[PDB]
This record gives sequence, structure tokens and C-alpha cells, in this order.
Amino acid sequence: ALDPLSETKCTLKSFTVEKGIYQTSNFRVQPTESIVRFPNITNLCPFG
Amino acid sequence: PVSMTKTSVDCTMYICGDSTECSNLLLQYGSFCTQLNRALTGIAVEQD
Ligand SMILES: *[C@@H]1O[C@H](CO[C@@H]2O[C@@H](C)[C@@H](O)[C@@H](O)[C@@H]2O)[C@@H](O[C@@H]2O[C@H](CO)[C@@H](O[C@@H]3O[C@H](CO)[C@@H](O)[C@H](O)[C@@H]3O)[C@H](O)[C@H]2NC(C)=O)[C@H](O)[C@H]1NC(C)=O
Ligand SMILES: *[C@@H]1O[C@H](CO)[C@@H](O)[C@H](O)[C@H]1NC(C)=O
Repeated sequence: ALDPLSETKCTLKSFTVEKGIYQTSNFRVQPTESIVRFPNITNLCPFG
Repeated sequence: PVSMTKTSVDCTMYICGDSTECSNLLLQYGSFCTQLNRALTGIAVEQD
């Protein structure tokens, strides 16, 4: 995880990487906030 | 026909979505995901 070059090296299981383009991992946008949306009802259920 | 569409499927995201528990369970099967990604990449290069 140090840098893309080291990620490429560690994906190929080798300390030397030849000329070319290598698929290493995937970029993904992490979420920022948690949103909960429940109905406006408040009357408790008659479980008792 | 000369070539077909070059497709690539992320094995981890397809099998497990964005769940870390599923990824940890997926690691129990070895390197299946690596083999599948490798084969698809080889097909993609062969099209060019
Ligand atoms: C079974 O019944 C008990 C007792 O309830 C009492 O008698 C019943 C037949 C009804 O007439 C009830 O209206 C009456 O209270 C239930 O216990 C009661 O539960 C309510 C709801 O949580 C309690 O109310 C709360 O009390 C706390 C502390 O006093 C305060 O934050 C508020 O007053 C809040 O509303 C109430 O105190 C409690 N009553 C007794 C006597 O403890 C019980 O819930 C029910 N069983 C089940 C499964 O729900
Ligand atoms: C919740 O209740 C009604 C719908 O039942 C809605 O119009 C109202 O704005 C809501 N109130 C709050 C405080 O969000």
C-alpha cells in the first residue's frame, strides 16, 4: 500500500516489474454519512 | 468477425458487493478471483 509501483510489484509477486500496464486494484468512493428514513408514526404497538 | 467486445468483471465486487465479511469468507477459496481476472484480461488483449 506504499505507492502504485509497490502495489504493482506486490500484485505480480515479484520485485521487478517489466514494461507494460498492470491491473492492480479498484477505485471506489467511500460513503460519508449515514441516513435513516422512517415514517413519522410514533404510536407504540399494543404488544403489552 | 474479427474481434468482440472487451469485457472485464471484478470478481470481488461481483461476488461480495462492498461487504468486508463476504470478502473475508471469499479468501477461504484461494485465488479463484485472480484466475478469473487473469483469463478475462488475456481475452481482452487477444482482441487487440
Ligand atoms: C403489562 O402491564 C404492565 C403494567 O401496566 C399497568 O397496568 C396495565 C394493565 C395497563 O393499565 C398499564 O397502562 C399500566 O401501566 C406494563 O407496565 C407498564 O408499562 C408502561 C409502558 O412502558 C410503563 O410506563 C412508563 O413508566 C416509566 C416509569 O414509571 C415512565 O418513563 C413513564 O411513566 C412510562 O410511560 C409503566 O410504568 C408500567 N407500569 C408498571 C405498573 O410498571 C407492562 O409494560 C405490560 N407488559 C408488556 C409486555 O408491555
Ligand atoms: C412528520 O409527520 C408528517 C407526516 O405524517 C410530516 O408532514 C411532518 O413534517 C413530520 N414532522 C417532522 C417533525 O418531521
